[PDB]
Parts: sequence; structure tokens; C-alpha cells
Amino acid sequence: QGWLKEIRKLQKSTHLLIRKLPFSRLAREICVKFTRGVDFNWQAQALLALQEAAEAFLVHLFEDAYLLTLHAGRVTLFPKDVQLARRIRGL
Amino acid sequence: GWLKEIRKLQKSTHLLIRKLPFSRLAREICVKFTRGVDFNWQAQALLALQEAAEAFLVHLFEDAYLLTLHAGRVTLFPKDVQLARRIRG
Amino acid sequence: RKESYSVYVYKVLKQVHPDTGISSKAMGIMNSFVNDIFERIAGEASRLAHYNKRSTITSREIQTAVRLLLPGELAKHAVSEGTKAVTKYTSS
Amino acid sequence: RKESYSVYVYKVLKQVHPDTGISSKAMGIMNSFVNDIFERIAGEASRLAHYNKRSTITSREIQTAVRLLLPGELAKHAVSEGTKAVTKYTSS
Amino acid sequence: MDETVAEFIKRTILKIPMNELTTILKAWDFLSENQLQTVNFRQRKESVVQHLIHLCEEKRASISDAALLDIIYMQFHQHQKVWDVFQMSKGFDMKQFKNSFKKILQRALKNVTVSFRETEENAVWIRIAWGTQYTKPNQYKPTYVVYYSQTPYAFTSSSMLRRNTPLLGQALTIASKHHQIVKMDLRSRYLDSLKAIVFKQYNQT
Amino acid sequence: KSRSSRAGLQFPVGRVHRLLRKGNYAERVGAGAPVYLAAVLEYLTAEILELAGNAARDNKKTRIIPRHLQLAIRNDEELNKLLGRVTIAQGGVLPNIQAV
Amino acid sequence: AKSRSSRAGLQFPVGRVHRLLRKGNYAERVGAGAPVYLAAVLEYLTAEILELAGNAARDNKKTRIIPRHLQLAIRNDEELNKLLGRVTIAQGGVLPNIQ
Amino acid sequence: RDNIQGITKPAIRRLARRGGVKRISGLIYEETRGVLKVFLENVIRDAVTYTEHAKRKTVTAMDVVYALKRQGRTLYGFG
Amino acid sequence: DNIQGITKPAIRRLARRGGVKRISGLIYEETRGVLKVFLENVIRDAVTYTEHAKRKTVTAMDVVYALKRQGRTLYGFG
DNA sequence: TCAATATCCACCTGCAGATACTACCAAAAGTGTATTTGGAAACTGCTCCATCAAAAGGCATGTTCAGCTGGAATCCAGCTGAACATGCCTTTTGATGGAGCAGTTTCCAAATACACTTTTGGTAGTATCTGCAGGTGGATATTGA
DNA sequence: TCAATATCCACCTGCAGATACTACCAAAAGTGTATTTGGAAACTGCTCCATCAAAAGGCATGTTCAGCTGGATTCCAGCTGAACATGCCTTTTGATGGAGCAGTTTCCAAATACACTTTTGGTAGTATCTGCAGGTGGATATTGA
Repeated sequence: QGWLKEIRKLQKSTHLLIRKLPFSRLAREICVKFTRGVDFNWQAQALLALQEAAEAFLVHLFEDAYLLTLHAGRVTLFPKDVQLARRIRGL
Repeated sequence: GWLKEIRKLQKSTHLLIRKLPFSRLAREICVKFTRGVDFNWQAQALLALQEAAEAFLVHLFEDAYLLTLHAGRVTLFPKDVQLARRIRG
Repeated sequence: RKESYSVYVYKVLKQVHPDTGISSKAMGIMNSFVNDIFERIAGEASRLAHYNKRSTITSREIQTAVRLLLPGELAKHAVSEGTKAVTKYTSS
Repeated sequence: RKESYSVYVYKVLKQVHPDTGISSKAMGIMNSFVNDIFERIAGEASRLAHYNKRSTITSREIQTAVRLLLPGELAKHAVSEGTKAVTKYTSS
Repeated sequence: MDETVAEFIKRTILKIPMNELTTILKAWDFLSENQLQTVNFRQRKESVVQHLIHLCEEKRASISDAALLDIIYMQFHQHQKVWDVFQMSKGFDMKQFKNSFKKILQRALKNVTVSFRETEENAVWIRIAWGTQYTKPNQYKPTYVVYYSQTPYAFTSSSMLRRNTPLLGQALTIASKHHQIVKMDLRSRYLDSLKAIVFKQYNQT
Repeated sequence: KSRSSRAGLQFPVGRVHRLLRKGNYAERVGAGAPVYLAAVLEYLTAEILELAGNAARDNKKTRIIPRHLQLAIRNDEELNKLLGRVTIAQGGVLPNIQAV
Repeated sequence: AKSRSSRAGLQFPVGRVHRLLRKGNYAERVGAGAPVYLAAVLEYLTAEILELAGNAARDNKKTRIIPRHLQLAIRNDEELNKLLGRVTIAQGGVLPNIQ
Repeated sequence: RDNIQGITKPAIRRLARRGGVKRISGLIYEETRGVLKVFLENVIRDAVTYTEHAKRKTVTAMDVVYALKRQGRTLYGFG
Repeated sequence: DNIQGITKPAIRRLARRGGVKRISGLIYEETRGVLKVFLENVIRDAVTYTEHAKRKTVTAMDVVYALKRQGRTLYGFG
């Protein structure tokens, strides 16, 4: 198996799953496109807040979307599932 | 044909549920929260409630028929209405 | 005793579509539209002044609220219009 | 210069679970919880007084806001507690 | 008590001026004078009625007690209603009348509420809350009747609820020593004025 | 000598000022806030009315009704986003059929 | 001399709530009994959540509350989850749920 | 009669058709009624609170509008 | 790059925490796109709150207020 | 493709329910002029924490193979829609109340200001203790046999 | 079924970070007291608009049929996961300066109050006029062949 052990282990935990430097780098790159081309500084708690919120969003979306694979009689996650979940939520 | 009825009902704007049944139901529900007192109802309040309810139901049917096709079907099942409500919140 | 925005809606309509009327049910929708946006913008402007410990609402608060609420190009044009209005109000 | 609700949360905790502590991350969550409900209730109470053309917020507005916000049995118990508090405040 | 009678009593009491609440309460007599003395009648009305409702909760109040209170209230506030006259012709003790009237209405309609109270000049005040064969009665749209046993006259209040007037007239005509009934050419908001002229005609025909 | 005229507007600047003062939004209100807000409201009003009149013209009519407002709003990408949690009385739905 | 929380029988502050209501642009005037009612409500809700969280902590054989426990409490309760459905708890995780 | 069987099959079929639905299962007519009852309960509970606060026995349109606005649903054409 | 630092294993872990057994190979780009969309909306609101005040440092409260606007109240930082 | 039948468009006429236009009015509200006050901008300084570097190793990357699953093609029986005849419930109308909404009075509860306690937040400094990681050590299911 | 291997599960040990406690303090925040004032409760009353019945005809109800679709089975090729060996990128740690935050001035802008003029909302009584309903004529697609 291996998938069930990993699922059980990961639902039991609380820590963040994306690495920190990549997320920081992406967020800064996105910020610079606003601000009229100037580089803002960031507090650390701000980046942690943003990361927590993002991972929560993604986990909940994966939950809502694996309900549509089983609706269609499948086991494998496809992109149409994510698209339709986002549509029905209203995003 | 289903196709003529859909086209006709999408050009229209009138209400589809009859008034008196809706009024009766809404007054039956009210009396449970007022502890036996028969509250009066303006005429422009029941129309508001009806507009809102019909809009809600139409949009829910849309969202659910999106899920019938995802599953390879043409027929709408309760299976599909329940899941849309869960996903909407 | 009752007051509304119908006069000004009718003026604007005769200013964009001179040949075109408007029914009474629709102007209710437009009056409801105007009351809703007012509340949203003023609510955001109330908070920005509270967050920053200010006791006065100015044009800057309204501008920021407009940027936050309205999407995209619509905010851009709204900002332009408001800025022009204030500019030529002050110069009189 | 900074103020919080931690003292009173700690008291309540020692009042329900005398053997049990609380970490610093969690008390931040609880402080955020208290600030959110306050804002909601006071916001509803502000509108009810505006809808009915009143210039004063009383216990009746708070009671109605509690009924509107909170679901079911939780509102029932909250109403009971607030009513008792006011009752024995007045009788002193 | 039931949550539907508590609201009824509260709404009934909130209608009563503070200038005369104690008199009504004393006539009702459901609460003892000691309990009345326990209460404060100077704080705002909501708290006063909260206290009185708590007192009623300590006891066990039934829809009959609240109906008695409502009858007493209307004895003082007659002018709130429009009063109409009925006449009976072609013609029992009070208890027989009571039982016959009640049984007639209960036979015609499954769910009802009836109540009586006596008054000087051999008068009886009646309160009826109308129901159906399927539904409970409405306590907030009743029908009040004033009948003087030693006379064929009966005075009625104008309800915002028809469809039961002929049954009421039939019950009045049968429970008493008569067999027909008609409506007089008199109607007004002032019950005593109708009363005076009606008995002037009765005594001086 | 009116404030809406000084600013070049049709909407009321004084009324907006009074409504901001009476709404418990802040202890004070400046002088440019009412004009700025009135101008924004006028811009949005006219932007909707233009599209509604166009929809009426397409349907061969000279009078606007809520159906036209609904069509305007739902066929414009941004106004729909602004007004996406809103239902418009007597507006109906957009025609939409789809193949399986 | 005597406080108002004590007269009311509370732990939460009645003076601070009054101050925050007056300084928040909620209305022109503020009554005497509003802060008492509101403080009582807040105390009730805090106590409810803390009770549930302490129970969850004990089940896991711990002596100290952490955000995981509050999350479990909130999502295991049919009403608090409805009050706090648009809310994400930092360092709280998810409920175990397969299938 | 139960006051919710007055919401008939044809009406539900019409709402579905306006929603683009081609075929409908026979079990959709009871599900829809429950959905509608829940929606109405939630709105009416809040509407009655607003009017009992004001010490009225009459539900106005503004009470309904306020309730809907709370529930996340904003309705324009009324006032 | 800078969106390819959101790695295949990280996405797979996020999916497993959500209860996902199997995962198509095209999920890694779709997730990246939706994440990039989510951050843009929050970050500009944060920067707006940050510029209204005349400072050049994004604080946690700006993020919290932004999320609260989007309807995503967050507990833990303020 | 043939073709009649609905059905689809288009044009027309008629009319009546609803929109624009005047009058008028008078009540409410907005504007103009002085005066006073205080909130916020502008300037200076300080110290905190956020950017920017350089090592270490632990997680990510790439290749290959085996097996699991998605998708397409059959087939059968269940079930939904369409049509027609009939009758019951909703729509429309007219008649009264009763409850909302405006008015007057007054009284009770709120703002305001000043003087006096008290409580809470922050800072050293103390210590202690809870839980996490490690490792021992006992004992269970599991997919290959 | 057998069972070694993970694997699980429990149990014990040590210690490091984080909790809880005590003392100081001081300031800013809450309490008490007395005065004045204005909002809101209490009571009247009147007109609007809500509710209750009645009459009928239009939409819904019930039955049958047949054609369409949902659901289960079989087969095969594509694609995912698992394992193993590399090594590259993240993490942790430390000197440094830029920006946030506090304090002081002052000056410009907002509130307060009185007079006066303008505007807007509502009613009376019109007069159009736009849009809907019905009627009729011309033209095509799809049903079945």
C-alpha cells in the first residue's frame, strides 16, 4: 500500500507542507507587479499567515473535488473536478 | 418537446409557483416562531419571499445539472442536489 | 417625508439615452442599487479610519474603498471621475 | 499600550478545568474569537437602532442580535446568562 | 404552562393602562393579594409583566383563566368594539342555558373555547373563540355576547371573522326559551346607549 | 452656488454629506468625500443605464424594464462580479442550454 | 470601591466593553445594561469552547491545550461549526476523514 | 393536503426547465419541497425577530429584505 | 520558475491530507495556477491597506484584513 | 429528398394601463458668514527587526517496471415523458375592521465634569515541568508462501 | 493457515523550551458624586390597507404506452505508483542598516449657530403613448415516408 499510511499520517498532523523560501519568493514576485515596480518589505508573521491560509484553501478544495471523482465512478483525480468545484462554489 | 419549453421559460420573467399555496405555507411556518399569534403580512412581503425562493431553486437546479453531466447522465437525481449544497456550504 | 434618487437617475438617463424611458419597477431597482454601493463604500471608509486611528473621513478613504470594492477597469474610471470632481470643486 | 482578554480567559479556564493549561498560540486564537463576536453583535445592534430610528443601544438590541446571530440552543443559553447578569446587577 | 397561553396573558396584560392594572388583577383574583403586594408597579411595564408571568408560572394557569381575564378586560373597555343588537321571539335556568349553548357549539365544531361571567341585572357575558373540525381556535379574534336572561335581547360584537354568526344565533335561540331570532335596526360603538333604548322599548312597548 | 453644480454633477452632494453625518460612520466628515462619492455613484449609474438601453434597443423597445438590467449586468464581466450575490426582481435568467 | 463585574457576577470586564462600545461609532448613546449582557454572552461562549477543548486534550492524554484541540472541539460540534464555518484555525489541521 | 403538496409537480418541472434540465427523476419532487421548507424557515425566523423587536404584528417587506441580506442574499426591487 | 518551486511531492502531500488516493499528472499545473490566482487577490488588497497608511512594510494585520474582506477570517495572528 | 403541419416571423389594428408634463405649495433642507477649536501633517530622532551573506545534508529528481484502472463497446430491463378527459382549487371582487403611524406630555435615564482608587500591563529573574525524541521491549496483520 | 517484517503499541529516560510565579511600579483607566438635559415610554386617536368570505373556469390530476436511457459486464491498452541511487537546493546562523514608531508645533480645516433662499416631494387633474393581445398572411423543419 503506502497511500493509506501516508493519508493517516498527514491528517494527524498540523505542520506546513510547502517549503518556506519558495513561497516567500513567489509572494514577493507577485507583490512587485503591483506597487508600481518597487520592492516592499515583509514581516515574517505575514508570510506565515498567507501560507496557512493558502494551504487551508488548497486542502479544502482537494476535499471538495475528490467528491466529484467518486460521483463519476472514478478513483483518480482530474482537473475537470477542480474546475467544477470552483465553478459551483462561486469563485 | 423539452426544447420548446426551456426556450419559452428562459425568455419569461413571471413567477411559476401559485400565490395562495406559498402564502399558506409561509403563514404556517411563521406561527411556530410567534407562539400562537397570527401575524399579518403585507402583500409586498410575500412577493419578495417568492422571488427569492424561486431564484434560489433555479440556480440550485443549474448547479446540480452541471453534476449530472459530469457523471455521464442526462437525468437529474437527488444524489446530485445534495452534493451541490455540500459544496456551496 | 419619503426621499429617493429618482430625479438624478432620470437626468443621467436623459443624458446618455435621450430617446429612452424607464419604468417604475426598474427605478426601484436602481434606487436599491445606489443605496447598496453607498453603504459598502462608507463602511470600508469607516474601518480604514479606525484601523489607522483617525477620526475623520476624507476623499482618500473613499478612494481606497473604491479600489478595494470595485473590480478592475471600473475602479480605474471611478477614481478618475471622483478626482476630477474634487479638482474642479476646489478651483471654484 | 497593548491590551487583551488573556486574564479573563485564564480565569474562566481555571474555573472549568482547574488542572489544565493553555499555550500562547491558542490564547491568540481565543482573543481573536472574542474580538470577532463583539464586532458582529455590536454591528447588528447598531442597525436595529438605525432601522427603528433610535439613538441608544440597550440590552434589548443586544438580545435581538444574539437571537439573530447565534444558532439554536446556544442562543437560548446566552440569553439566559445575560438576563441573569443584568438582573443581579440592577438589584445591588 | 403552555408557551401559547403565556404569550396570550402577556399580550393581554400589556394592553392595560398602569392607572387601572391593579383593579383588573383584583377582579381576576387568580393571583392572591399577597403576591400582588410582592410586586412593584413603578418600574417599566415589561419588568412588571415579567414578574406577573413568573407568578402565573409558579401556579398552573389554563386557557380558561386567560379567557376570564380577557372577558374582564372588555367589561371596562367596551368602546373598543362595535356592538350589534339581536331580538328573540316566539317564546330554563341559567345552568341549563350554559350547558345547552356550550354543547350546541361543541357539536357543530370540534375545537372551541367558551366562557361565562355574571353581572348585575341578571346579565351574562360570553366569550367564544372559534375553531374548526381540523384546527385549533384563535384566541385573538373572539366573539363576545351580552345576554340578559329576563329579556329576549342579546348584544353582539363585530368580529373580523364571519361564517359562524348563524350558528351563534341558533345556539342562543335553542339554549334559551325561544325558537326564532332577528337583527334589530340599531348598531353603534356605545353599548350602554343601545342598552338604554332597548330596555326603554322593552319596558314601554 | 449649489455644490453639485460647482463640481459638474447631477447627483446631490449635500444629501450625501447629511447621510454620512447621520450614519455613525465617523465623528467627522470632510468636504471632498461627498463629491467624490457622488461622482462614483453617478459613474456607475450611467454605466449600467447605457447597457440597459442598448439591450432595450436590441429588443426593439423604448422603455427599460428589469429584464434589460439583468441582461446588462450578467453579460458584463465586471458588473456581474460586483453584483454576483444579488437577485433582481422580475429579471429572469440568461438563456443557456448545453450539449452532453 | 466595588466593580461592576462583581455586581453582575462575572469575570469579564464591563467597563472595557462600555469603553469599546462608546469608541466604536456604533451609536450616539449607550445604555447601562448593554455591556453587562454582552460580557455575559462572551463569557458563556469562551467557557463552552474551553470545556470542549479540555476534554479533547484529555482524550489525547495531554495536560495543555493547543490549537489542534480547539479545532477538534469546533468541528465536532454541530453549532460552533456553524458559527465558525468561514474561519480557519492556525496550526489546527483537519479532521481525519477517509472516503 | 399538507400545505407543501401545494407546491406541485408542474411548478417544479417549470423551475427545472428554466434551469435547463432535460429529464427529471420522480424523486426530485419531495427533495425540492424539503429544500424550500428549510430556506423559508431560515428566512422567516429572522424576519419575525426584526418585527417583534419593533413591537409590531405585521411583517413588512423591509424585514424580509434585511433577513435576506443577513443570509447573504441581497434583493433590490423592494423597499 | 518560482512557480515550479511548488513541487510535485508538496502537492501530493496536500492532496493526501485531503484524502486523495490517486493523482493525475496534470494536477500539478492546475494547482499551481489556482494558487497563483489566490495569492494575487489577497496580496493586492494587502498592499492597498499598506499604502493607505504611508509605510513600506506589509504587516500581518494587512493580510488578516484582506482575508476578512475575501471572506476568509483567520485566527491566530490578530 | 417530399411534404403538411405546426410553428415562426412579420405586419397590422385597437386599446388601456402606465408614463410625462403642468400647477402649486409649503416644508424641509441646503447655502452663506462669522467664530472658535482641535486633529492631523511636518520635522526630528532612535532602535528594532528585516534583508543579506555563507556551510551542511536531507529531501527532491530521474529511470524503469509491474500492475491497476479508465474508457469503449454490448446488451437488457426500468422508467420517464407525452397525450387526453375531467373536476377541484386558485383568482378576482367587494366589505369591514384593527393595527400602524402621527401627536403630546413628562419623567427617567443618559451625558458631563471632577476627584480618587485600583488594576493591568510590562520587566527581571526563578524555577520547573511537560512533552518530544530517543530507544527498549512486547505483540499483530499482511502479502508473499 | 505461517509468519518476518515491518509495524504497531506501549513504556521508560532525559532534557530543553516554554510555561507559570513572584515582586515593582506607574499610569491610565474605572468608580463615585452631583447636575442638567433630552430621548423615549405612555396614552390618544384616525385613516389605511390587511383579513375574510363568495363564484367559476383554468390549470392540474390520473392512466396508459413505448421509446429512451441507466447500469452491469468484458476487454485491453495507457498510465500511475513504488523502489533506488544522486545531488542540488533549503535550512540555520550571524553582523548591518533602513524604516517604523514616538514626541513636539502649528495651522489649516471642520463644527456650531443664525438667516435666508432654494429645492424636492406629494396631490389634482391631464393627456398622451407605448406595449400587449388578437388576426391574418407569408415561409420553413421536422415529423413520418
